[PDB]
Amino acid sequence: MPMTIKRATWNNGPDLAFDINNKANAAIEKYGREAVINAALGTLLDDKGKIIALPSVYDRLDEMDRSHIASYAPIEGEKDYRKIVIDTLFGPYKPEGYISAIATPGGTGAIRSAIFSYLDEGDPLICHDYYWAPYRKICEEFGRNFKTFEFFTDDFAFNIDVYKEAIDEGIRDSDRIASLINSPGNNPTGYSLSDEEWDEVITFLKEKAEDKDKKITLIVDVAYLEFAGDGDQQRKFFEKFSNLPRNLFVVVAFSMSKSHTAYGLRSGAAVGISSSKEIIEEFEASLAHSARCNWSNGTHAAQNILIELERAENKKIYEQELVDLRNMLKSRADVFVTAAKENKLTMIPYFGGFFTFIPTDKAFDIVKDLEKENIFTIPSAKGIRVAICGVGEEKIPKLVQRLAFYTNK
Amino acid sequence: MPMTIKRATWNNGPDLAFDINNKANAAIEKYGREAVINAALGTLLDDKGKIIALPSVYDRLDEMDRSHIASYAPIEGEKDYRKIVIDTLFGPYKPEGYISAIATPGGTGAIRSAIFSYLDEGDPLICHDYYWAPYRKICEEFGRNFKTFEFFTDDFAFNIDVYKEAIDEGIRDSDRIASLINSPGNNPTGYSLSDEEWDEVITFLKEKAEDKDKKITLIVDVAYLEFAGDGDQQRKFFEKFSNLPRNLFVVVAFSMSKSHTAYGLRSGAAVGISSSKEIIEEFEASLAHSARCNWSNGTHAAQNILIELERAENKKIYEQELVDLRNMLKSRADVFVTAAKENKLTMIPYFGGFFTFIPTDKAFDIVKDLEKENIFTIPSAKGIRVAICGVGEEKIPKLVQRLAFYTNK
Ligand SMILES: Cc1ncc(COP(=O)(O)O)c(C=O)c1O
Ligand SMILES: Cc1ncc(COP(=O)(O)O)c(C=O)c1O
Repeated sequence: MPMTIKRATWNNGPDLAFDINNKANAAIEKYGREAVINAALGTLLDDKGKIIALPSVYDRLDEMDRSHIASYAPIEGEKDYRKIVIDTLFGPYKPEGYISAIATPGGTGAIRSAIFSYLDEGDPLICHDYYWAPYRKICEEFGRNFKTFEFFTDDFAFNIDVYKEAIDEGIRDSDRIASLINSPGNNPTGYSLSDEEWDEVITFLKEKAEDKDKKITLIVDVAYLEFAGDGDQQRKFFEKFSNLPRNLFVVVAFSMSKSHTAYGLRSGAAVGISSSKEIIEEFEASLAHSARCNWSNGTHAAQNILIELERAENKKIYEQELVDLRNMLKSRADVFVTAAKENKLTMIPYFGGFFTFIPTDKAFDIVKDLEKENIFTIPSAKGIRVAICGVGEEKIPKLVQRLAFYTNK
Repeated sequence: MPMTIKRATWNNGPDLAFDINNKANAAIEKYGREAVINAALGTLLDDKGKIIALPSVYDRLDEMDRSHIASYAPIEGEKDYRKIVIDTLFGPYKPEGYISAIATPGGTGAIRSAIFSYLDEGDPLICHDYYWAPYRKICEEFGRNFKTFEFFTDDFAFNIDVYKEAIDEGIRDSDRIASLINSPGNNPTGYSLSDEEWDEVITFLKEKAEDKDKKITLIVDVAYLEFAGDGDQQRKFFEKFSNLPRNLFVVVAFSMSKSHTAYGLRSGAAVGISSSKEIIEEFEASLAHSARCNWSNGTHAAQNILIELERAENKKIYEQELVDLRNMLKSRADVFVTAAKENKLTMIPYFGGFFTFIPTDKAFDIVKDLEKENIFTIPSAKGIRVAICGVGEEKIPKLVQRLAFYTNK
């Protein structure tokens, strides 16, 4: 006779990714660093396995007034933090409309809030075939309806055809639906929708919004934004959210976790776009309440970091440290993609993000075999996720070789 | 037609504390520090009106390795953080049975989680007449039923009689209920239930728990624990939670916000107490699923701060600093109570907390006059809340005299 309510009763299951990383660390503890290829979890590590913490982020925290760490942030976050999020996130491609950013605990807080506020119980969140688990978990936490569509065509492009069928089905069922896209730099695939795949996406939603009884919410998860190109090309798609119908709402989920190596500081934002002023003020009012009821207010130090980072002398230093980081990951991926070509290993085309993905049918058998050799990766029904963000350049050719051996027999 | 759902739409007006607080700052701007008595918000300020950030707390953050700040915290919180929460919170008074702690974004995190997991939709949260507003807000967010009972008797002791009839009413309309008690150091009143008053409560809920069709959850908000006695006497009541029937669960909402002057770091915990091992594991599973969906994980630096504060050499310094902070606060309450007596001002007996409370029915009218004299406090239907944590000893007499005059004329 459970004490918890049904919606809050969870029949466990082991934390798989938690288990794998435990094994990886144990292996490092037994065999030593260079013997292990630790590619489980999604955190940027230097070639020596140490977690990267950008000096141009943490030098600010060291320098910061005690009071800017101690005091409460406002419910919605610092007035300047809100403004800098919008400036930073969209760069030179801010969409035309009413835009507001409210602070959240990382990107997670933003995603949760969208799903809570813009979907009712029966209503569906339509998501891609390969996805970050918490999306489903959030739906299930709040009794919203998680629903997947096949991500890729046979050629590994956006399966826009099947995307349409799944949206059509959503609108056939509910007068309110939501569509979640995790791009650019999709976890787990590494895929990014092309600027022209985004065109096809937003043109179709505008079509479906014609029926003004329908309300549609697009949730874009951009956590990996700064890791999907030179910082400009991957922001270009934002312009396509300009002047959308009133019943087509966009919520971007911003996070400092990845872009600022500030995972443990839990600082992101939900950013809403609307061609209506009352819709956005309603966005603000709804999430202000949720913030007050769930976390109260964000990590103040982190918001102030982002503010101090927008200062000219600091902005410059951060820009280079980012470019350097951005590059380290990219050439790691370029070794990977080049090796995969040599070793005839089929992989979802890499466009950005912390991971490369190998589609397979024996995903759990293959990790089993690899773990015997001290190579650690994450399996799933779809295939193997490889945390390229954790493995230095030299260990990658071995990784791809042993990966292809087990995947192709 | 709103974009947000019925539950997420908030036709809600002005933020009252916010506004009062802006007014105070604008006044300080116009007339200057000494001319103004800013007794609005619950933050420990020194005699100069500036926030208090305990060196023993923030030195640890200063000396901490970046990796401990930057990296993700485990869902539940660091293994040692969870343990050290339980030890620190209960002191020598740890109740018997199974106990688990789960990191939350401040105390707010712990409270909402309890309300989500242990009340369903029709279900009542029975809370005292004078309450911190977000309790009601959370119920409304999640569709739980907020329900009040008259806190005090005419002599200003816990209204055990009315409390009983309120709980009786819950257990008559629903198979599942919850009691919320913010003690010791109740915001707004400053009241603490005595040990025998707690006895009267647990003994009564034990009687209700005899009906094994009914499930009851006691939520205790102990944010101001360290500011409600000499450290020891105020914790004694925790022993009353030992060996409670399977169907009487207890969630204690712990916070570093006040005790560690760490509000903007957002770090608390939800600590559960049960005689059943599976009730606890069920609790662990539920709050971990909630954490994953709502905030992903806690502010890692803050958890490590608590761990590092546990080192004997790092502990001595912190206690001696907490004693002063606690003693600076109490002697402010002494000056208040001494003045209130001599100015003939009826006030709810103060036992601990950040606020002293003047009961009155003209509270909104009184604070109009008071603001004209640069005296800022928070009005409610019940009276005036004086944030004694904000104002310095030497100003209290004036604040009390002028408070008495408008309350008594
Ligand atoms: C797609 C995606 N969104 C969000 C997050 C996490 O965001 P945050 O740490 O800011 O809560 C991650 C997890 O690493 C992710 O892969
Ligand atoms: C009764 C009570 N509980 C909880 C809190 C806040 O806890 P936290 O800031 O850690 O979320 C406060 C608000 O200041 C409070 O007065």
